[PDB]
Formats: sequence, C-alpha cells, structure tokens
Amino acid sequence: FACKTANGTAIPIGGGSANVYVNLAPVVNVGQNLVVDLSTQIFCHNDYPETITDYVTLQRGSAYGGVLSNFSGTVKYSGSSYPFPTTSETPRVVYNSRTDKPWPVALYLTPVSSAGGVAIKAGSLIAVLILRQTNNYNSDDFQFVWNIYANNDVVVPT
Ligand SMILES: CCCCO[C@H]1O[C@H](CO)[C@@H](O)[C@H](O)[C@@H]1O
Repeated sequence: FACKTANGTAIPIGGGSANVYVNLAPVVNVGQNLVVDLSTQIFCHNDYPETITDYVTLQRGSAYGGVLSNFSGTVKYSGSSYPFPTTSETPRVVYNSRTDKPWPVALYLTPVSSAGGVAIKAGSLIAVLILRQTNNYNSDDFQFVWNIYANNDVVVPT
C-alpha cells in the first residue's frame, strides 16, 4: 500500500509525509462554501490485493492558519460528514485494487461571521490530514501525513 499526489509526489510502503498544494477560490463570501476536495489530489493503491485487504481511515484532521481562525467546517470522508477539526477516527475504507483509487476526503469550509480580507494567505498551511493504513495480513499500522498548502490568497469581501 502506497499513495501519490496529483503531481506525482509519493509516500511509499510504510507511510511518511507529503505536501499537497491546492488552488482555492479567490473570493469566498460569508454564507458560501470553500470546498477543498482532496479526492482529485490524493490517490492510493493496494500492492497485494490477491491476498491482502487494506483498511484506510482519516485518523485525524487538523486546521491551521487562516482556516483555523477564519473558517468553520466539516470534513466529508467516503460519503459521511464529520466535525473538522476532527474529534475521532473515521470508519475504514477498503482498498482492494492495485489500480490507484482516490482518497475520498473533502473539506467543506465556510467563513465565520467576522471573517474579512485575506482569510487565507498564499503558501500557508491550511490543514494536516492523517491517513492511517492497516490490513488483515500483519501488524502494519502506518500513517500517511498529508500537509495541505494553499497556492493563493483567499479573500472574504467586507
Ligand atoms: C507479502 C507482501 C507484503 C506487501 O506489503 C505492503 O503492501 C500491503 C498491501 O497493500 C500492505 O497491507 C502492507 O502494509 C505494505 O504496504
């Protein structure tokens, strides 16, 4: 089991960490959503589906910078929504194919009432999402840490 990002940066068997750069809507008003869909950014595959079943959860999701201070939101994982920052580990998603499959996680963020101006700075860390991978084969328990960075400023009209 290993993963790779849209631009090809990968985290090998055993886990590790990688940065994911995302382009964000430049203008987001209070009452509107800023959707950060990682399903088009992070992909993983099972290296031995003939024998092993891989289990993948969103172990933890944390907010940073402009997202931590100016937005409120939830994280959608494999069809279900949870609080973000996360309060617990999500249920497992099975990976049983050698073909790359998307990691079904998306952040649904919305400006807080007092949000205004540059709510998110270009190049800043907005979130850290931890993908935890285990299996039905051995004691492997690995973390694939995804550091989500904003490619541009996000402005909230005042
Ligand atoms: C006998 C071969 C083991 C290959 O081990 C690697 O691939 C499998 C299947 O994806 C993972 O469950 C495991 O944690 C490693 O990432």
